[PDB]
Amino acid sequence: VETFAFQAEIAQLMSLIINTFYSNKEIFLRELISNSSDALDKIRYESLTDPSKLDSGKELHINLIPNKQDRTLTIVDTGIGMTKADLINNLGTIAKSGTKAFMEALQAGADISMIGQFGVGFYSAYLVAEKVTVITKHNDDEQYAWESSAGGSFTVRTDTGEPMGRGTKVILHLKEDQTEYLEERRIKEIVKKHSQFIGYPITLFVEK
Ligand SMILES: O=C(c1cc(-c2nnc3ccc(Br)cn23)c(O)cc1O)N1CCc2ccccc2C1
Repeated sequence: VETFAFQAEIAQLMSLIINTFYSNKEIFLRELISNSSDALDKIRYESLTDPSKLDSGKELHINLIPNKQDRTLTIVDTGIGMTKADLINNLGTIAKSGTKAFMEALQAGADISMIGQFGVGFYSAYLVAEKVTVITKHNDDEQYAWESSAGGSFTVRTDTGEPMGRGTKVILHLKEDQTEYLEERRIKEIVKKHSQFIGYPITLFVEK
């Protein structure tokens, strides 16, 4: 297990998200679905010139999996997945300018729901989650687990859990007062409201 510090500005954004009183928390789900859709776009495009890139799984989709017992909400996609370099460096590097600009906008009166317009919507997960675990597998690399409970650091390790094939699974370990996002009706409401124009099937797994 390796431990890394977030980029300074990303650590600052995460602290703001965690400590600002903000009731409209449901935006996190829209942002995570949008990121999954982008990842799916990437593998779909690559497969147009090289169909063998889908040998790790032909189905392109997003699954939403609430678990009341574990108090987790998992967002699974079969997109392109992330390499180790993506996890440690690249996603942080792409997000730097958007992060800086978003924090400036927040100081100039913008609201947290605009986070997606700056390309850093992933961090809105911390509106509802005390910890986030991300399992990922890219065709060109091993399966990895990324994890952060904020506080300025994240970890990356090789994952020896169940093989994913290809894609990314975001596991939100929800705060005690945020269990509404494990309810079927609530999840459906949010998806219908925010994510009606996504070009891949979104399936809610109903709890037994
Ligand atoms: O595989 C993915 C992907 C990434 C994120 C995601 N978005 N922001 C972050 C921040 C940290 C972590 Br861990 C995951 N993040 C996500 O929510 C879902 C995903 O399917 N991607 C997402 C973006 C991307 C960009 C370039 C190349 C590959 C990929 C692959």
